[PDB]
Amino acid sequence: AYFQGMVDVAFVCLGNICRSPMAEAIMRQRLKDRNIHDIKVHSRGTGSWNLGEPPHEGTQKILNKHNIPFDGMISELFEATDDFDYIVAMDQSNVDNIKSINPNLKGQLFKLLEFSNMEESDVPDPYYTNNFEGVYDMVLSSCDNLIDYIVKDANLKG
Amino acid sequence: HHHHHGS
Repeated sequence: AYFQGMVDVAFVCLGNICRSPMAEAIMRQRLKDRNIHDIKVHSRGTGSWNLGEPPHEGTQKILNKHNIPFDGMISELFEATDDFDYIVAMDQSNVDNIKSINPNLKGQLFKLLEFSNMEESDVPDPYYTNNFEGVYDMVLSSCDNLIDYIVKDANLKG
Repeated sequence: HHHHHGS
């Protein structure tokens, strides 16, 4: 007997234009491809100023290259009261700022690379580095492990 | 692109 509700996972970065949209889109497609239906994906940026903007060109290009849709995905601020079942931050500043913005957070908060065998702890911000391929590789290194963790933790059907 | 919110 499985839990028959949805669970919500949010990826969170600074701008909600580079890292977390990329992760959101990859995760959504991966769940579709794995025939998993009870996980809903979101993203936020702790510091998004211009709200409602599409992802950075570099993220759109990587997603387009790999035929991953991002229709309707736009920048959204991590709100004073935002909370999700699972919150997956990109770097330490994101963790710190999430906890400062919402000290009442009830969901489980992780860094993306906790689900990865890569030695790195934090996903560098390609707003500066322009290394969108590296970010893509980091998300791929974590994605199925993250899915598996949530399916088991939330007692969901696969 | 700054960490102002939350600091």
